Amino acid sequence: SSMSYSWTGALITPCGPEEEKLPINPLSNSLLRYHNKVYCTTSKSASQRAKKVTFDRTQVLDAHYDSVLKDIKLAASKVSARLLTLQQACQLTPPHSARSKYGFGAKEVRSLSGRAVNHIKSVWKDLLEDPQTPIPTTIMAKNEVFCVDPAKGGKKPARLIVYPDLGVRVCEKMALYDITQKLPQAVMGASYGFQYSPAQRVEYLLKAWAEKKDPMGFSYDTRHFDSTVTERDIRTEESIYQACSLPEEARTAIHSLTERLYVGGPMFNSKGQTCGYRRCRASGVLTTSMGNTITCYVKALAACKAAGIVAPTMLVCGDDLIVISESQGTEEDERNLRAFTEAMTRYSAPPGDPPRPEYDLELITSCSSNVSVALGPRGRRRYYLTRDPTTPLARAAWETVRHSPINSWLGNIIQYAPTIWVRMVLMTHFFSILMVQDTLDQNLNFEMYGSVYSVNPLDLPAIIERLHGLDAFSMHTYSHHELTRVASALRKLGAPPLRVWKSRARAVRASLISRGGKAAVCGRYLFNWAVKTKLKLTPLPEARLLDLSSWFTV
Ligand SMILES: Cc1cc2nc3c(=O)[nH]c(=O)nc-3n(C[C@H](O)[C@H](O)[C@H](O)COP(=O)(O)OP(=O)(O)OC[C@H]3O[C@@H](n4cnc5c(N)ncnc54)[C@H](O)[C@@H]3O)c2cc1C
Ligand SMILES: Nc1nc2c(ncn2[C@@H]2O[C@H](COP(=O)(O)OP(=O)(O)O)[C@@H](O)[C@H]2O)c(=O)[nH]1
Ligand SMILES: [Mn+2]
Ligand SMILES: [Mn+2]
Repeated sequence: SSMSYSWTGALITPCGPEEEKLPINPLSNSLLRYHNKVYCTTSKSASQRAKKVTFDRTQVLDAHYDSVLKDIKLAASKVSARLLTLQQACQLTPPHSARSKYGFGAKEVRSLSGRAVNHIKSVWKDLLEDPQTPIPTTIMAKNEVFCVDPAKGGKKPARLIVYPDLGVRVCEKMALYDITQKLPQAVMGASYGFQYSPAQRVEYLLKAWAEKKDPMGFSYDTRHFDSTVTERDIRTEESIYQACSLPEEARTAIHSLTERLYVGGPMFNSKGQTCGYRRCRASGVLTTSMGNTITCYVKALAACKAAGIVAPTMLVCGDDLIVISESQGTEEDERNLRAFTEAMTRYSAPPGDPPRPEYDLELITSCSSNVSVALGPRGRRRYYLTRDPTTPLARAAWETVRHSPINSWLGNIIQYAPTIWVRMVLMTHFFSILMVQDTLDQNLNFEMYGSVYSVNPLDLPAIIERLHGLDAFSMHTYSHHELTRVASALRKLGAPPLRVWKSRARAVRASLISRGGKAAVCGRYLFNWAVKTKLKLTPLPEARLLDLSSWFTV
């Protein structure tokens, strides 16, 4: 029936400057050598992405979908949600959010400047008086760094980003922020990923696996998910939102945003010319993550009933999906997954990589990560979350006039502290760089899920123990898969082999311990793996004083 996009012909032009790589990368040219392999998606490739996301969606639902949606609206009805004040919505604006056509930006929005507070006030009234006129949006290509894969066709084109004016974005937080904070948790319960730290995510999947008698898992991911979201999906989202207990003023504005913004509208490039019309999810609205995850949950759960998946346990993060279920035999499990996919395709959530039943937890990869197992020094299995380090290493090398890789490094040391590649590569290079700059004690910003938390490099032992436990400093033996991948990835980027990093780390640790104090605590805990005769590590008192609750949530 409906096309996800249609285009006028105007190019998807850049939002200001697109950085040039430099001839010397002085913070990462001692980390790896093949900098030619590290690129950034640019607005030029946006045309290629546009072709790949423009297609006719033909959705066909059934009594399983219908049934699931009923159950989810009923779960939704248990939620009560408030309007946010204009002032509170204003103050959730990030400090550098794209400015407004109306002569103000994030600085004035966050500071409750009168010109801004006024304009937003009238933007809001228009939402309650006008339930129909489309709201214009800007389309820009996303700038993200990857490592070239010639197997996957050179460089990836840039994802398409579609957002309204800053004034509108404040208004959606007034109407919908409180619901984003409560609805996903409410209708999915423990199935909602985006509430788990890496260690917690591992507990959940481990616990799921073990309570199955003959467990079987698979992961699923949708192909160009935003462009698969039908107009009917987005209104079905509105009805899910309206299931909750809401002030009538919210309901009006929620419906108005849905009809004028979420179900679609015209897009303008950064030069200002009409670019195309959109009839799918705009990745850029406040409801992007919540919409994605709830709509993915409905279809995925409907398809589970369609394919006869027995005793499913799900984990949903956007459009990434893990299902641990009871295995009906290898023969039936393959047939069931084909049914799941045939159903998901009928619902307009077609797959990228076709899913496949697996019976070993390490073999299931979703959210760009997988559980893996390492032994302690005595033989105790410890489980943990890891990933292919290729993209983290590539972003470790993105280094230009306007961007520093050092935050990237921190975020991986925090998020993947138990991994062999963080412990031996990133941690070593991180602490070597900061010592030489004599910036060990200078705060860095850790970035996760839009928020931004200040951390002091010398607090990493306490932070890591609070997040992953003391097992993060004592993984002795890693798995055949993990060793194979990390070795491969380091070769692929011209980084030294792990053998060399062990040498480098002994030096770093020496220097850390030498300067005593909190630096020496980092040397002893974070680098205990590097020395022949390991020190007995004890719990850190400061770790018990640490509230990281908000770090890995939304
Ligand atoms: C609501 C939300 C807001 C985010 N805002 C920012 C930001 O402002 N600046 C920044 O640099 N990073 C942002 N991110 C990315 C995030 O901080 C991490 O880099 C990464 O998503 C967390 O690790 P992952 O294992 O989920 O990686 P992934 O495998 O890439 O994530 C898995 C799933 O999470 C969803 N997802 C991934 N990236 C985004 C994204 N940008 N926005 C919405 N959903 C996404 C997708 O549905 C994906 O299927 C955001 C992520 C979410 C979920
Ligand atoms: N607002 C916003 N949403 C994103 C971003 N990246 C991914 N998403 C959302 O998550 C969806 C699926 O995630 P992804 O792995 O990238 O799948 P893809 O769109 O099918 O290539 C995307 O279509 C987006 O709606 C981003 O950078 N910003
Ligand atoms: Mn995905
Ligand atoms: Mn996808």
